[PDB]
Amino acid sequence: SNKFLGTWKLVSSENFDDYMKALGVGLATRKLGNLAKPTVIISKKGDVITIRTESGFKNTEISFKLGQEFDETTADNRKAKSTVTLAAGALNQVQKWNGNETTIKRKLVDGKMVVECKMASVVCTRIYEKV
Ligand SMILES: CCCCCCCCCCCC[N+](C)(C)[O-]
Repeated sequence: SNKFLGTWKLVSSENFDDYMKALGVGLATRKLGNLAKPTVIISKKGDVITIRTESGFKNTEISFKLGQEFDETTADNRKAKSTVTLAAGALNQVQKWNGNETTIKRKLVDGKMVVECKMASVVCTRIYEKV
């Protein structure tokens, strides 16, 4: 949805270390991931949505159509397959690798994007402010 377009800067994080832990990210990569303060730029060209994530330590970018699975190499270097869908103020991603699955749900809240990330029992919340 065009609702999500813009540039969003991280202003808060809760439980990200434990989230990366649960995904099997190693200590040394985790230390960088916890110092990152990323910017997420969401753009759209026709029906192809691009989410670019920029930081001092790693940049990533995915382009996709809603509801169509796509291959992805993640920031921590998992070779994954993901699908993004749209439901009423939320863009929801399921990301799979091996027999494993994690969810990343981006929800809009008055000028902010609240992102809930879940891997088994671990819940992480990252808040971005439109800028
Ligand atoms: C050669 C560069 C290696 C250093 C990469 C540092 C970035 C680690 C960020 C981990 C992010 C975890 N993830 C994908 C779930 O968001």
